[PDB]
Amino acid sequence: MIRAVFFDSLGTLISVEGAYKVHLKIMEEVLGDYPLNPKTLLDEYEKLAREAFSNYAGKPYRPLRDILEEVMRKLAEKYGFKYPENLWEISLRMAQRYGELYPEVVEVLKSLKGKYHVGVILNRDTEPATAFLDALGIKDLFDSITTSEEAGFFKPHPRIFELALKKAGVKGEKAVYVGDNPVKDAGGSKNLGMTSILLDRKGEKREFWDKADFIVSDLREVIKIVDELNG
Ligand SMILES: [Mg+2]
Ligand SMILES: [Mg+2]
Repeated sequence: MIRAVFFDSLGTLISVEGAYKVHLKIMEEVLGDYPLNPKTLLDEYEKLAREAFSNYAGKPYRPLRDILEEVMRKLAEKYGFKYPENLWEISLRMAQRYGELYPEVVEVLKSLKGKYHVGVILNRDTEPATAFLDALGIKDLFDSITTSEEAGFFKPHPRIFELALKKAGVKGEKAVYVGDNPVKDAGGSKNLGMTSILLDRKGEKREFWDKADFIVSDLREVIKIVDELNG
C-alpha cells in the first residue's frame, strides 16, 4: 500500500522556465552597467554550476551557497566585473520575486493531503529552500520537508531518502518519489525500495524512461498511479 508521496523540487514543483528567469534577473543585477550580455553570463554560469555540482552528487553535503559563490568568483575573474557583495541575498530576493510553480502543483498537493503523507525532498540548504517554498505559498501544504543539509549527503545518496521516509514513518515500499532527473531521482529513490515516477514534461528523456517505474508528463497523473497501486 502507498501511504506517502514525495516530490523533487526543481523541474517537478518549481518551474524550469521560472528558474531561468530568476537566474537571468540575478545576472542582470550582478552586472549592472557592465558591458556583458546577462544571457551569456547565465549560459556560462549554468555550465560551471552543472559541473561543480555534478562533482558533489552522492557526496557529503557542502553548503550550496559556498559552491555557487565559488562559481561566481570564477565568472567575475573571467569576465572582469567586480565580484558582487551579498550575492546570496540578491539571489534570495530574485527567487522570491520571480520563482514560479508549475500550474497544477497546488491542486495536486491539496488532493493528496489527508490521504497520503505529502513530502518534498530538496537537494539544497534548508533555510533558503524553506523560505522559497514559503514565498511560493506551499510550505504548509507538506507533511515533511527534507533536505541534503539535514541528511548530510546530496542526492542520490540514500541517506536523504532514508530521512524522508523516517519522517513519514514508513519504509520505501510504502512510498512514491516523483522527480525529473533519471539517475538522481528515479535511480536514487529506487535504491530504498520506493516506487519511482519520472516526470518528463516535454517528452525529451525517452532514452532514460527505463530507469523509472512510471513516466508522467503532468503531476495530475501521480494520484491516478497511486490510486491504482492501492487497488
Ligand atoms: Mg529536479
Ligand atoms: Mg532539489
